Amino acid sequence: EGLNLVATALAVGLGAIGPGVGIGIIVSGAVQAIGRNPEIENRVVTYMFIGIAFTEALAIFGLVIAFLIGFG
Amino acid sequence: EGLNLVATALAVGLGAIGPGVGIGIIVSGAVQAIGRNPEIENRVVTYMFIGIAFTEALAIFGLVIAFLIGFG
Amino acid sequence: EGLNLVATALAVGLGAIGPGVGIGIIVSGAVQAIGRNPEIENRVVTYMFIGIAFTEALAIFGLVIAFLIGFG
Amino acid sequence: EGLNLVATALAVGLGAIGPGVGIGIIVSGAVQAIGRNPEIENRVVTYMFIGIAFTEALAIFGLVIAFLIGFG
Amino acid sequence: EGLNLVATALAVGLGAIGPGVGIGIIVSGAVQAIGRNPEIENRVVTYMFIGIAFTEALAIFGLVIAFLIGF
Amino acid sequence: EGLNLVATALAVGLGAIGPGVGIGIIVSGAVQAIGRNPEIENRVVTYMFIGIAFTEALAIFGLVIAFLIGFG
Amino acid sequence: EGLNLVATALAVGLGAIGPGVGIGIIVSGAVQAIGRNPEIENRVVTYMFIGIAFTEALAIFGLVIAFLIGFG
Amino acid sequence: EGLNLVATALAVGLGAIGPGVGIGIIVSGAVQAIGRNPEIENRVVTYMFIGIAFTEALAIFGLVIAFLIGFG
Amino acid sequence: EGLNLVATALAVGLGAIGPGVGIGIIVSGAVQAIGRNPEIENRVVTYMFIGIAFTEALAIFGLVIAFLIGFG
Amino acid sequence: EGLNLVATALAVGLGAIGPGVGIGIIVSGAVQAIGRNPEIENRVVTYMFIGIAFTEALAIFGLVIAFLIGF
Amino acid sequence: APKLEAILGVAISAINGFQSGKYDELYIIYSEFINTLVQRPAIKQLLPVESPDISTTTNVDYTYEPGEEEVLNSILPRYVETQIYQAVLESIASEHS
Amino acid sequence: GINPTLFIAQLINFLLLIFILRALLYRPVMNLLNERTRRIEESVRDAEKVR
Amino acid sequence: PTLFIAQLINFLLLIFILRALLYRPVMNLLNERTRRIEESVRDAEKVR
Amino acid sequence: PIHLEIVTAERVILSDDVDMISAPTKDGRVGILPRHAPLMTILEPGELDIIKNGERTPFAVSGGFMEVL
Amino acid sequence: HVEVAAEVIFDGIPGFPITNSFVVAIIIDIFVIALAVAATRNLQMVPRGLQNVMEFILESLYNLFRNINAKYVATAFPLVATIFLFVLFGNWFGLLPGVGSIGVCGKKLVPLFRAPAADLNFTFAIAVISFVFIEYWGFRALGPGYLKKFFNTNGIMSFVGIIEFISELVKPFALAFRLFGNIFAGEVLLVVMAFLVPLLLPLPFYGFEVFVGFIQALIFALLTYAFLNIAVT
Amino acid sequence: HVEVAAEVIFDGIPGFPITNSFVVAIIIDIFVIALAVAATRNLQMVPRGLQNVMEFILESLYNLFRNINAKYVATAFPLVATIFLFVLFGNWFGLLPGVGSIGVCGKKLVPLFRAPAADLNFTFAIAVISFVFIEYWGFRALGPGYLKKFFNTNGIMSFVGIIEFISELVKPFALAFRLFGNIFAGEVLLVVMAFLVPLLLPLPFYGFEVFVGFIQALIFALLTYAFLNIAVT
Repeated sequence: EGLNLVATALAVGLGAIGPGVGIGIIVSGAVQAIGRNPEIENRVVTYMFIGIAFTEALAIFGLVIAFLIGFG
Repeated sequence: EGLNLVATALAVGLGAIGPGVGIGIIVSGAVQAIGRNPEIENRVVTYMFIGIAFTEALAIFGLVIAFLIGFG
Repeated sequence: EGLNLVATALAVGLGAIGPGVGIGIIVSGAVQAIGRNPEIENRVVTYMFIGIAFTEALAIFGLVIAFLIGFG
Repeated sequence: EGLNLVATALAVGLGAIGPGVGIGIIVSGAVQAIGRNPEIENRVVTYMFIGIAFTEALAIFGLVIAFLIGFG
Repeated sequence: EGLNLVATALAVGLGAIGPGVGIGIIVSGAVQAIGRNPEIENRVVTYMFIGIAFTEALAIFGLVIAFLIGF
Repeated sequence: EGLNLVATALAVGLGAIGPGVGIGIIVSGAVQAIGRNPEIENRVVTYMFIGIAFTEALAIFGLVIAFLIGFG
Repeated sequence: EGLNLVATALAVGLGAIGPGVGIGIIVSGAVQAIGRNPEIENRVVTYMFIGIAFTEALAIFGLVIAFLIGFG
Repeated sequence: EGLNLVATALAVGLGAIGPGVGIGIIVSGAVQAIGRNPEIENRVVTYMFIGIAFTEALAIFGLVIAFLIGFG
Repeated sequence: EGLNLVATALAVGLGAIGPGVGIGIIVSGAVQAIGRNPEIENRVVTYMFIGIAFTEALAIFGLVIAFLIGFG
Repeated sequence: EGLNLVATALAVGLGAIGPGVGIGIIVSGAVQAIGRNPEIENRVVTYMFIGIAFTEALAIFGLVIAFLIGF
Repeated sequence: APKLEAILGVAISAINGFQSGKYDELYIIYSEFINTLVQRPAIKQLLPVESPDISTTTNVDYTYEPGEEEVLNSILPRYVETQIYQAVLESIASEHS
Repeated sequence: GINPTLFIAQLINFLLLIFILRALLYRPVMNLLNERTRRIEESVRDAEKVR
Repeated sequence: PTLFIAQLINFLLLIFILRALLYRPVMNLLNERTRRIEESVRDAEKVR
Repeated sequence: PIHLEIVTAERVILSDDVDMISAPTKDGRVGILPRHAPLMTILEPGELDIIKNGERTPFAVSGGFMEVL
Repeated sequence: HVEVAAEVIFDGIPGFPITNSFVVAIIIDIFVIALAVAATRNLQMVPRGLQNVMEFILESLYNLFRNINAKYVATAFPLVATIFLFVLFGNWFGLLPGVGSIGVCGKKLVPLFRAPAADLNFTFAIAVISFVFIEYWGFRALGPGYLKKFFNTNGIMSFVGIIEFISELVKPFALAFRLFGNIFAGEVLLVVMAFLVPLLLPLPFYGFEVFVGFIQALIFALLTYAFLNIAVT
Repeated sequence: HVEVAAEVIFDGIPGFPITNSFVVAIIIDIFVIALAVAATRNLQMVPRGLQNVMEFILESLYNLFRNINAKYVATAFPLVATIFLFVLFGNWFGLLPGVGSIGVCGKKLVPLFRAPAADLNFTFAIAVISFVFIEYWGFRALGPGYLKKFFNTNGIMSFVGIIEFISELVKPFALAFRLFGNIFAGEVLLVVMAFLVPLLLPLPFYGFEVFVGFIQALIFALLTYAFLNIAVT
């Protein structure tokens, strides 16, 4: 009964669903903003990276479980 | 039969699904507004974070109960 | 048996996925409107919060239910 | 056998998924309209809340069953 | 065993998944159209409520099936 | 066994996720088109309704199953 | 064992949820495009229906499979 | 047991969601683009089909799995 | 008992649902931009196709896993 | 039993669900932005990719699990 | 008292020119009017570069509905036509004086 | 509770209700509103005839 | 039953807030409606 | 209660204060209220409507622009 | 002790079963007829008070229906106006205390004292009257009818139309189910959430429920007359 | 029928097992070498025939590379062009008849006819070679470089440098998996479409697959260039 394997897979996949769209939306919106007004560029990229990191935190949380299930 | 481990994995993954898109949309909109004009930028910057905070709350709620569902 | 454990975790995450995206959309729209017309910030924010926390209501509802699943 | 607990959890979570995004979209659109025409606020905001009411309908009904099974 | 309760829960929840987003979208679109064109309510409100009823048709069908299963 | 009830529930629930969003998107787009160009309103309304009808089929199909499974 | 009924339900619902949103976006976009200019009425509508064709085909396929689940 | 029926039902259902919504999005986008700029409509229409077929590919991939469930 | 067929169907369908709408958005945005400015068509369209591949790769990965489950 | 195969399938599929949508959004936005302004191309692509890659990391994570559960 | 409609017959072509590349500039020689007795001739540039002291514009921001590019492309010909019309009216006044 | 007896009896009750309200309130109210509207139109015509 | 007393108290409280929130708007709207009607009647009789 | 000015290359048509403007913007008809957000639009041949204390004046405009502070 | 129920008969069976749905239908009919005669008897050129309220309600409804369509507003106004008044007053009566608590004269079988729309029979009756009204006016206006909803591609593909016909069939079912589901689910909300902290908690959902009753009345009437407009065209 | 396997060993091992990636990939390399000599021998000022086709293909590839990046268009031109040509040739050869019907001369041996990238080894080797070339070019251009890969604290975030490093490391594995999965899935789709209705059913898709293969090849090349851009700045 490899139920812990299903736990591993479910955690990884559901942690991938959310940020997989979150980073996409952030990058698309910020790239559009760059395309219109490039002068503020550097400034918004600080916000874009801040947001990408906040979103991947959630993602890596699942990744944490991905090992906590695997190794003890 | 190891069902609590799947509980923990499901909790973490589902808590990651929603807020990922939430902060993604938040940051995309904030960068959009900032690229429209930088003068109001700082103001909306604060709002971004507080909005993110609220969304992160949901995420961390799962994370919090993740511990409560893992070590309890 | 961990059926109640899985139920608690599932309630948390499944009630969290929706309101997170709702708050994301709320913040993005409010920030975009503020950037377009700053002078009405104090009004639109008055709705922003009474939307954001409002969605949290549903979320915390599920969270409350989760606690009732946990011990109760 | 705690299948009823999972039933209540599924009811509350799947109920909360939809109306959360619905409220997010309604609030975003309402705030955009406020930013466009402030003086039509007292009308469109009305059309805001009524719409929000419907969302809560689709939540509370599920929430109703989220309690109906929870206590029998 | 408790499978009927899971059935009722699935019915109501999956009924509420879609029409909630639908009513959100229609209300937001109508409010935006009114904000852009204030004097167009005369048909916008009517079509908004028609669309809201048509969205809620799926949710009421889910609720009816939940009532049928529960009893 | 209760798989009859679960089948009815999945036939009515799934098959309502899609048509609800379809109705919302169709009628919101029609309303926005009316706001932009009122003069052609009735014309586009025709297509709107037929589009409605199409996804309404994808609703009642499930309902038909949700009745047949109910009636054997 | 009532897995046949749940198979029919899953097939019909999951074949309905996708094409429903698909044709919803179809009609919304087509109505808006006609709103910008009705002179392309002859072309758009033609291509419009092609959309409703292809998506619905998928649904019909699922529906066909549903019948194949009932009989064999 | 009867899990083959559920398997083929999921194979035809799942995998008809994403392609269907993608076809909806593509036809709506091509409609709007030709509505604003008809002078290139044929040409961009070509791209439209190069989109749809690719989406169909994913769908038909699931489709073939359906037969691989019936024929083992 | 037949869990391998269910696994194959889940793999193919869940792989197809995401990148399907992904590539739909790909080509829809490409056609939008082409309608905006035909001259840049020589560049972005190329990027279009790489995205079409580079997204669909994820989807096709699932299909590979499906085959890896179809016959070990 | 065969639960490991179901786990591998769930990992790959649920990993693929989100990144597909996200990458579609990224490339659509970048293409539209370049179509509006061509001279900023080499910048947005430079950001495009350093965005796009991040997303598949999550997906690749699933694929990694899709093998770790497999063997 | 002519109407702007008149200068259009010529200004359309001069502009279609700065667009067809056929020209790389358009100057108008018109008769200014300094004093009821003085009427110095003068030249003005008709290329719509604009961009005055950021102080003059105050950077008023708007949500250009058709788009910044479309608004600019439809407003520059009207601006140069208005400049030509103003020059023609000043020339008529100087002629009469 | 899909008894044909209750269904048909409730339908008959609703027909009676709609007919009573049509013969008692809706027609008098519509008549009064139409009279007031035509009276306002006649007032406009009367101002024109005064001029 | 305690359900009955709960129903009264909830209904009365809701009536209280509903009155305090909508008595001015609804009664006003009626007042301007009848005022417009009567001033139209006055204008009609003056013109006659 | 917004300071409306219908100006023209020849003369000024109106300079009064108006309740509502049913402007025919190129993308779609736009209504304007005393506190409308800043805007700049291109009109198309149509019939602009001025709502002044419940009175509708249909000023036909064959084309022109609009700046809304 | 939530004691939720779908349909009840509350005795009253002198050979013919008289459900408490008929009890509440009759009491609401008495109330609406009393209001009607009170408004009509004191007829004045300048209306005030109750007459003003009734005139305003019908004027708003008539304006809305003319906005939907101008030709058949006067013909179809009685049906839709009665629909709105009757079901609105039923839903609002569904909020009066004693929805389930009354019944103490043996389980507490209840005098309905709620909306008659909380039972399937009432909603089905209203749905079928609306549907037959729509079909009769469709035959009267379009003539032979079925130009669409019966194959015959004529500028619109015939494939769409079998779908319209089945949509036409499901529309009365959708309307009746919407009214019943909304009212019954709101009732169960009130009772079940009164099971939890019955004091000071039910007020927000209470107000939400009175709003939902009014909105359900208006939306059902609007959908009926809009379906009439669709059938005519 | 409808049988396909990811492991191929073939036969005739002269001290080392000669897999399927040594009898159809070697043939593809020989064909590529011939293409570099069957049209580049009789060079002319005015290209014509096969020379003109090769010149047009090279010009299109060079234009695409320059659009991607001009500072190293010729620096990475050899490896990118070789990878694109080999991948396109393998994809074209995989759709030829006898791909799975060969080896009968005991089960049939897919080798000597399958696509070069169908095997999980040849595609992985090509991706590893491309990644090594990209890394060497980046090291040469930026010296030590790898400021983002060093996870050094910057003004963007303190958690950066790990996700970027993970993505860069997975890039070779991602490219190998993409190529191998695309080729194997194309072959499996052809076989499956042949399983049911073997005649005339798999006409379009397989052909489209060929086009897809071409795109796949280009995508790989583009990805390589993109990797260089990631190394460039």
